[PDB]
Amino acid sequence: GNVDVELIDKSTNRYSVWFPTAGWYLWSATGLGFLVRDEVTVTIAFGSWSQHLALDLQHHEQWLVGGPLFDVTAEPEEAVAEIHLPHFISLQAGEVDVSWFLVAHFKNEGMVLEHPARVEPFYAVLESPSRIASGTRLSIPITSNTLIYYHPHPEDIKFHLYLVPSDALLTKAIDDEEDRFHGVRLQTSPPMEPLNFGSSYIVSNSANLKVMPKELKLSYRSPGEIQHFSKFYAGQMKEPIQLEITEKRHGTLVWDTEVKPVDLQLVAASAP
Amino acid sequence: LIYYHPHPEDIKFHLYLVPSDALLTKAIDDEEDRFHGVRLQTSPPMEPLNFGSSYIVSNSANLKVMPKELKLSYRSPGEIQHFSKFYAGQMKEPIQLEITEKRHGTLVWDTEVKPVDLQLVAASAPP
Amino acid sequence: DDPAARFQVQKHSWDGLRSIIHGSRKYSGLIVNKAPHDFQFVQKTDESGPHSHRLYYLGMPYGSRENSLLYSEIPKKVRKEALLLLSWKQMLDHFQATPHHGVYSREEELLRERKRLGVFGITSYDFHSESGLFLFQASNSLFHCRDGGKNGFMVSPMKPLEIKTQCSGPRMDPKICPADPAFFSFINNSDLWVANIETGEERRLTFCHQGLSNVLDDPKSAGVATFVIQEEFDRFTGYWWCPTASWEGSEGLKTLRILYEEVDESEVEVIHVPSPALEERKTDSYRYPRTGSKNPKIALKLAEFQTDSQGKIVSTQEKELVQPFSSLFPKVEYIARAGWTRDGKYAWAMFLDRPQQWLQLVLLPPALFIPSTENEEQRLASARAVPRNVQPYVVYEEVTNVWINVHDIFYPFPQSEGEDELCFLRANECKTGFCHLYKVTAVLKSQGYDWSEPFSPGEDEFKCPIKEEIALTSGEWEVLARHGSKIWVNEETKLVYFQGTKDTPLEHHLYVVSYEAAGEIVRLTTPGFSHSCSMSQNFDMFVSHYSSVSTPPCVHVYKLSGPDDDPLHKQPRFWASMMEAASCPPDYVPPEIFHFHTRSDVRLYGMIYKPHALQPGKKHPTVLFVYGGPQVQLVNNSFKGIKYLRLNTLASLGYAVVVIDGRGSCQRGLRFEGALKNQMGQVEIEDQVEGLQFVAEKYGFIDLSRVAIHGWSYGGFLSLMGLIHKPQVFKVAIAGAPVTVWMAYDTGYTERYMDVPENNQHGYEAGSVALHVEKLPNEPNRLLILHGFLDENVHFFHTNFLVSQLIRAGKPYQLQIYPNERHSIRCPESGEHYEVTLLHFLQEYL
Amino acid sequence: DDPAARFQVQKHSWDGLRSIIHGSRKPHDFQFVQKTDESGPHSHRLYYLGLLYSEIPKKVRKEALLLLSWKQMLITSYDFHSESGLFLFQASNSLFHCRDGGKNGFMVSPMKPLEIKTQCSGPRMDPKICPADPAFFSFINNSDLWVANIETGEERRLTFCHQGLSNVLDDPKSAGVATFVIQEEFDRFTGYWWCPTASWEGSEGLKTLRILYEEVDESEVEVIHVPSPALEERKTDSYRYPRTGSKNPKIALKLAEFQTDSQGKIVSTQEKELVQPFSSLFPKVEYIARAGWTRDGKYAWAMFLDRPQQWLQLVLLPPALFIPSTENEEQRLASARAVPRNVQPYVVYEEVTNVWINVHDIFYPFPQSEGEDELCFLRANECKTGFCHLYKVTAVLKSQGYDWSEPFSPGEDEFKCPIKEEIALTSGEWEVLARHGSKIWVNEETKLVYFQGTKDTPLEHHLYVVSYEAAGEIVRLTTPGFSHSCSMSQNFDMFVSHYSSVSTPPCVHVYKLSGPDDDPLHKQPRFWASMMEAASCPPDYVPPEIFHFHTRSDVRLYGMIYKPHALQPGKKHPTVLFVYGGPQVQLVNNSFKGIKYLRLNTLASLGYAVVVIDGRGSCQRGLRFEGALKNQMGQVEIEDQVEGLQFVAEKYGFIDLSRVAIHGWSYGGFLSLMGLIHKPQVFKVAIAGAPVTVWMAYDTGYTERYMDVPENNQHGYEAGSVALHVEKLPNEPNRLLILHGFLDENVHFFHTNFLVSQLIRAGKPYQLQIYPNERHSIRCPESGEHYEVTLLHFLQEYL
Repeated sequence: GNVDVELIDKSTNRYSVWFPTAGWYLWSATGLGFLVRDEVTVTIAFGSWSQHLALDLQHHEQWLVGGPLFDVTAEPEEAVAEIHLPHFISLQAGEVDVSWFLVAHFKNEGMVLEHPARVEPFYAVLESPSRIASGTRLSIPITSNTLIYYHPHPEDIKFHLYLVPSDALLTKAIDDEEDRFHGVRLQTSPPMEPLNFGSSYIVSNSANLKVMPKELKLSYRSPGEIQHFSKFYAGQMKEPIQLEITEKRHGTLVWDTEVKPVDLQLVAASAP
Repeated sequence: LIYYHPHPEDIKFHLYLVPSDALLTKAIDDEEDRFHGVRLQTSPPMEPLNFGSSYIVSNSANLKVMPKELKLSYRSPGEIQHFSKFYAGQMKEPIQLEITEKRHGTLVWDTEVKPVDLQLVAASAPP
Repeated sequence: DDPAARFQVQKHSWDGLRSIIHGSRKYSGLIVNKAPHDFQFVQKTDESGPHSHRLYYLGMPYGSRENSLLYSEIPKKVRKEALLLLSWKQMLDHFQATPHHGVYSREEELLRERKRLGVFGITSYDFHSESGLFLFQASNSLFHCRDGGKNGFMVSPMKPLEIKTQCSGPRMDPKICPADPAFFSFINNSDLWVANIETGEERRLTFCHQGLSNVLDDPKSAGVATFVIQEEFDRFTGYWWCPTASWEGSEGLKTLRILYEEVDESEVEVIHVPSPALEERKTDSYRYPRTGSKNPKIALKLAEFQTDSQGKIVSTQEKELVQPFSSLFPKVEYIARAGWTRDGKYAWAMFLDRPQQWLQLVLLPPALFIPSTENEEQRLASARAVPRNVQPYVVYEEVTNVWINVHDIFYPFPQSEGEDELCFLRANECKTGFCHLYKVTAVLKSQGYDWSEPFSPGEDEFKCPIKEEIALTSGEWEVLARHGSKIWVNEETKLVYFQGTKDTPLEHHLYVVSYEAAGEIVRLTTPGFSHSCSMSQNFDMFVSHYSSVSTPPCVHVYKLSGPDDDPLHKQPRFWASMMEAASCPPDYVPPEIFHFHTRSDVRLYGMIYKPHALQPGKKHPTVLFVYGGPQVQLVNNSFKGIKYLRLNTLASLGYAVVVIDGRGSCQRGLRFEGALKNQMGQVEIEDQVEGLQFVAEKYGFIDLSRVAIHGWSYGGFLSLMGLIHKPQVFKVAIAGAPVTVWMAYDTGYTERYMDVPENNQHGYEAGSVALHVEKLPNEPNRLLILHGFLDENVHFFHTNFLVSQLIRAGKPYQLQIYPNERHSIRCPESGEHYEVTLLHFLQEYL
Repeated sequence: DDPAARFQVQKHSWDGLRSIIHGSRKPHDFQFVQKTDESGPHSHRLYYLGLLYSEIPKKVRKEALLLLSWKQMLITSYDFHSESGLFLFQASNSLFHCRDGGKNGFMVSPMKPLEIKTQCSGPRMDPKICPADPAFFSFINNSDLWVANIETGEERRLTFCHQGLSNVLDDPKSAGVATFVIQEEFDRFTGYWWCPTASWEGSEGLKTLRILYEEVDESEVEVIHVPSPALEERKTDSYRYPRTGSKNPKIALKLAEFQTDSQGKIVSTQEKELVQPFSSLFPKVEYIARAGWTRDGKYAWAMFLDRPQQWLQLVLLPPALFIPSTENEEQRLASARAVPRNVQPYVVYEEVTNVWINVHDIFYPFPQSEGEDELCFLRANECKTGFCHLYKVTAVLKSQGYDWSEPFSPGEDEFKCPIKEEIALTSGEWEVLARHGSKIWVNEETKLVYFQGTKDTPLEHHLYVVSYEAAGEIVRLTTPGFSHSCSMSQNFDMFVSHYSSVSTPPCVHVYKLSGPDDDPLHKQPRFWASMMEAASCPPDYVPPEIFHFHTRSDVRLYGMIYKPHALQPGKKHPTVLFVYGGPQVQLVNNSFKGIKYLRLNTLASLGYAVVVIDGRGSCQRGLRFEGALKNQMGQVEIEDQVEGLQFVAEKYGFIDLSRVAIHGWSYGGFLSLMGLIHKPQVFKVAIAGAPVTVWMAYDTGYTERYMDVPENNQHGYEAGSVALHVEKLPNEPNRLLILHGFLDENVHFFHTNFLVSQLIRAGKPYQLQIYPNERHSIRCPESGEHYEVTLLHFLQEYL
């Protein structure tokens, strides 16, 4: 079932988690499947990709990053047998190879890149770790960075201010701590988060998506783009104005380099 | 000449007679933003929300800020650099002087023919 | 000739062309990286720590814009199936190692033009192993730090200690004393100084320079390599520490020698070249030796000093050879190289003749240098005092009919087994035609010289007889010795690691051989790439910074591993990686290397860049890029995207780009290079034309009506030879920095290849393009001359005399100046202008 | 736009253009001397350069064009002494002399000139014969004043400030020469001036002979290296070039005297110096524009000038004001007591202005024999009314009485004389020619002063006469409709005039003033004989049409145009606006340009409209006209040129406004670059030859006169410094051709270099052409042929 957390330091976001015995033990609040064999006192933190790379591989466009970074330390020697580590990049047969996936490890050595054995549609596996900053995901595409094809999920906020709803459209890839602390950064314009998901189709990186509701209001910043950044940042949001207490809103995310769309969402103002 | 993830933010305050902004084009990291967001508050603005730059910017290159209309415009060449915590960043602190509604700003490079940021802000919800 | 079947390049606007060149360099912030170099492996010796070595090197991780000292941690055991890539930890505490706006002093800036240093920051550093001392040059000053000697191996970076001085001026060329690491030495205002780390005390050793006025009135320098040496003998040092310390046994005093080169450039022609500060409107004088004109008058000298146990330079002493240098070594014009044997017994020096057809290696034992004082009776006194047996030993004497190539490979062995019969590893290209290693044993038997009386040595005076001269390598390929290549000699396993072109001339590979018994040459590097390698001091692992034409350059660390009883076949296993292959961009189509044969049936290599989005049928216009001169091989299997990205930009606009390494290119043997001897400029262009004609026959997109020839330095000279003797072949000619009169170029280069000008005058005139302007085309707009105004190497006079003779013959030209650029266009803005000018000129007028 | 109502120039090959330029190219310094034989045929002999002579007859025949043959007597500048008849000139490596009709007779067959040997190592610069003693002459050798004697052959050094040790960077004091900035901005080519009369000390028999010279200490002046003509040796020459804002050479006036026995030997010698330092006696004095002596020899005059060049003053320096110069300070005090307390320098005249001083070499002193104070002279003064006008000035030489041993600081009006009168001999909206080696001729018997001026029109230089006693009326002597350069006899009975018009080539006619002697103003000039005639005007050459127009500010500017040959009305031809535009040069005047401006006719013969405009800021139209460029150099003139183009567009129907080239050398290139910056929509291309791209690099004398100082006028230095405005140059190519002579000492290669530097840094295209063997103007015919064919090609292809 659900497992508890102990917050040691909020600045570095460090969690102490108790593990009773053997089991699968998926924890979906970050996406860690800690396939364990005994009682494990595990420590997990949040890592930023900016400070751990060689500073050349963010801008190397044969070197796509996947997943978020974790500082996972646990008991070694088959106490934690398998790591099912959360990444985001999609799994179809064309233009994605299993061999292109890599799992890093950030020691005082530097980076240790090992291949994973199997690749799950949401997770990637690390086998028998021997350990800090271990939750890692890299990729070497033999072709360019712009064709590796996994889609963000939209995340929308309608907030009531001077009796006028300001909207907030966010199009970032699915990283749970990134999404959550993006909302915590968004707490300064205090948000309410309904449950609507734009996981219908796929889109690559370097993608210019235009946004439109089908009915037209004060439209701001239509040709947005698809990019990924650190844990603490500001992504390319959209901030239109509703100006009224109307109920119905239909947003649409559609490409520019080709005619096809990627997302059509229906949202009401029943809970502003 | 390594490219950086930009932080554009124009931090606003409704003062008693002349409201004041503060335009920042400053590259991201955690400690630099955490320095700036509390240490600008001694001459108090309040932190807004605006559009982070979609395209990627390079260092040692002067940028140009154009508002669509006139404002208090000194020190218009903007430069990007990475200091420590203690030193004051290369800032803009314009004053929009009144209670007018909307404001449009654009970032244009020196040697490019293309912009990098097209930001808009409204004073309809002033701090 | 169908005019609808000839590809017309899209006429871009100038601002469009700027947009294109900038878009060519928008990924150059990553790929142009200054990949790490100058490695120093250091052991840790714990048997309980994790790391086997610490690798020290220069590098730019692009956390800073400057080249700085860094280190890596080499582990004791890596995981299998793992590409481990090392973090580049910083040696220093993130300071600024460059002056404001990238400027330098006059001595610092002139050094980087000789070394072709386009990178800012710590470009050269010195290291002393067991003390762990790092002596380097930063913004305008000397700095130091230490890592794991008597101190430990730190994990955070520390700030480097400043070395303060009372001296006014830059402190050029620092070297740590190997025998005593507390002491070091540098050049200050063309005089040799010596200092100490802990106490801070300095001491001048030579007093030939005084800082009066310009170089026309204070002509004596010491411990420096002059222009032509730095320029033509890739030597940028003129002093060499003695690696061991002698003990005079007076009371406790520890002697420390330095060999230095005194140079009298009084009789050398002075030329004025404009200064970079154009506003101030002065020139700088340069002692630039023309061909025909006199070279500097050289001499070797020994500078000793002594030290207490506390480390203070109590005494000092200049010493000079017991006979004059010019008289002891007649017909010797140039000191190519010099140094010391490891034990300190002899100071070696490579001498050279003015035609440079006559090389000879000499050993100068420190007792051969008597003191120097003005009184001729004290001079006679110590001339009597020098032992009769002590002499200079000419160990090796290379004589050739074309020219000597300077190979820095000497390597002496210890002599403690029967203390004569010197054994060394000497490279000799003149013998078989190809640079090959040899083990040579010469016989140092004293003939007995009355050193007080002055005598004239004969033609074979100090020449030692050779016991044996085993050839460690043989074939139609060369061992890399020039251009900062070197050999690494493990004397424990009796192996010598060298670089060579055995597999193909297009690929530099690391080979190893046994020097005691050389039968089998074992390659250590992977084929399909060209490699710049560097071995460890304990010879258990090396680095290779390698690339091929397709892949961008990577830097991998290999580890020799295997049975110890057979070290020759020790298997290099990839241990860890430093730098990876950069992004090959989608607008960058990597070129294809080819070869072909001449009518004289000699194999020439060439490159071609394909026109992007090639359509079969269309005859594209062709830019024959060319250097063509010696010491440069354009065509090789290594990444061209770094330095020759512009050629791909032309290709991406639709130009066929052809590159031909005709006769006279390096790394193909002496007989191949020697086809330009006495007719420089006349055979290279013929090879380039034939290379064009081959590419025209092989590939179906070469428009012979639209051919551009283009090149810098020597190539622009060839571009002008192309437009002079091949006007129907070449439509236009973009000549960058051309050498238009060989009578004006300096001795070291020009005399080596053509002759002394009164000996050969017919070929100077024939291959001086400025004397053949009458043959340049009368119709306009075919010739674009590019030149950097501040060029001390190929002076603006060359372009000026060309433009002069074009005016006098009534011939048109276009011309472009780079007022702030010396020889290679270093400012990115200025390079962007250069390329947009090249694209515009071809777009409109080819 | 009409697609076929615009003339297209025939695109010629380069060799075609050479064929056109080659097919295009397929006397002065007059000295009258009388004979007075009373039986021969010729009254005088006219001596001139062409050295030659003519025979002027006593009476020519009517209705016969008399043309004198150019006979050989035996050289660009010579010196002459009338009575003994000495002709001293400089040959290739040596000095020469000859004589005509003194104690000897008038030669008819040619005689070889006697050679003067020397002990000097180096050339003998600046030869001048002593007026008091024709046996003696003087010259400069290795930047020091020497003196010699013809008959004995013996020479003698007079100054000892330059030792010739090395180049000029370590041995900077010179004597008897004019430095660079004086030579090129104050038009002085000598730095020593003989006293015209000899004083007698009366010890035994010694004949004293003074010389005024200018000492210069240019140690604190910037040294610049400029490439030597001999390019192979690859060395430069140092030049003490005073940069604008920086310090000028440190000047002083000094007397080098010597004495002579009757047999003619320099027995003694003596350097002499002022009782105070020069810098202290004359504070804020920067430049000696001109200097000399009064005709009797009593006082030595000098025109001083300040750093803004807005304060000129004439000063008289009596020889007793100069004590001998020695290092020992007690002998110095000794002769400070020895100088008379009464005698002191008299600042006779002082021009002060808000615009700038133009240096006028018109002073002329009168005899002071009536009441030996109160010097009366004829001084040109432009600052009063705005136009250069002659004046008679009578000052008051009253001694204040100075203790010259004790030092002091003079006040701003300390040595200034009070003036008796300042009659203006001319007045109007025109000026008297004073600069550029023009001069006045003063008949002191008939009380008349003959000058040149522009009273009819600025386009025509005419000889005028007025009385200096009664300024009644100005009488013209030259034929109208032409412009004349004239030269009088010393006996004032006949003159030469070298004259021309816009249509006719140069002619040289000799006129003779003739009439009743009682009324000297109204002598009628009658044509006596002609020396050189108007040559064959070629049918390839159509002379330009002069026009004038008014600005929107209602200022009249003049201009020329060369029409395209074989004009078809309707067709709009491309137009080359040739320009200089800057001061001291008036391009448009009624005079033949075919010698220097043949290229403009070649352009016309290809079909280009050639326009030439004298905007406001040009010379020979007064100070207010010239002064529109004060502190705004580059900002007003191009506007005047644009307005002139646009006016000519309405008048003449053959200017295509889309196809406009601006082209000029020196300033004509600085403006071409200003044209391309501030009027890019007007000017399509710009052929800028030798342009001044940065005024902060130019010399003091020019730049400071107009833009006064960079620390003061920084806004205007940046605004009119064209090299700092390269961002406004066109991004598109083929619009800008920069030409520059590599050896240029005047507008240095730094200017073109800094322009090319800033073009590269701003990412802007340019074409460029070098002249490796040419200093400022294109002198070599091969280089001029290349220059013109490059100009024709550039216009053919890119205009």
